Amino acid sequence: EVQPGNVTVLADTAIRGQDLDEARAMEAKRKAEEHISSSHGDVDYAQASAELAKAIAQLRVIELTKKAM
Amino acid sequence: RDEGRDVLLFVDNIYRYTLAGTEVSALLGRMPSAVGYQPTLAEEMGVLQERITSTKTGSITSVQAVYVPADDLTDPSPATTFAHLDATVVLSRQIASLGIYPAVDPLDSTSRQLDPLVVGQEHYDTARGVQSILQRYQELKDIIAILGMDELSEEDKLVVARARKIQRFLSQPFFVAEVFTGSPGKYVSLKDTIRGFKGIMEGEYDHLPEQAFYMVGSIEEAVEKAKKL
Repeated sequence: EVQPGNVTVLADTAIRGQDLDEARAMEAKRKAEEHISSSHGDVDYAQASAELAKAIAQLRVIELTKKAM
Repeated sequence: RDEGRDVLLFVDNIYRYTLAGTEVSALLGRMPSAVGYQPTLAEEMGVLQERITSTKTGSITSVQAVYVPADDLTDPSPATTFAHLDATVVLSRQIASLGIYPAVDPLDSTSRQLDPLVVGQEHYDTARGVQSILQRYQELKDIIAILGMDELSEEDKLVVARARKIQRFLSQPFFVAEVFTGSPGKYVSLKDTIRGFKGIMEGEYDHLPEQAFYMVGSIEEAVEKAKKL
């Protein structure tokens, strides 16, 4: 886009096209028709949420103390 | 040992020794102490344990089953025992459940003798290595459940495959176990073992499936079973 005293290039982040797009769309539709796991990148959250899960688990803690709920 | 020969001695239960000694002190009228044990528990264990040694003439080595009440190492029974052990082989009820029947935890089993200048470098190195790799797998195990196996780097999912293998390798069919499993038991040397674990982690036998290492002598047999596969 060139205009009076300014020109900007609005770049695509990946090669676009009706062929490549319908490919990504069909994929998105498919992944929804079949609940299936997929890893998010975060490992810091992974092994931490796991340790947290094991450490929290099987504690009779809420029973040992006398708490209302 | 007086005759000058290197004999072994298997006391079946160090626990029932101290515990039986507790009953004696009890009805004998002595004042109880830690957890009701005899007020002499230390000395009783002291003399039983102290004559078991390597004299100038001969030697008497001992392996004794130390039962742990409530799986509590603070209980006086296994507590006073620890001071005398040169090595400790911890077995695991859960390891056994999963099928491995020389059911020992390699990570917690120790030996006051497992240093390099005592047992050679090769031994101490491959020993620590098995320990190291078994450990790393434990850490990897967490991310493998949460975000699956596909997340491990090629090198990591290689460590896990290689570790998985050595796990089964250090299990083996005992000879006295045939009444149970029916398979033939097998004796393995110290040099076959080291030669096995060192290689299996360096690691030559990557091309064969885990099951080859399940219940076998040296990997020489594992590679054979691997052909039948």
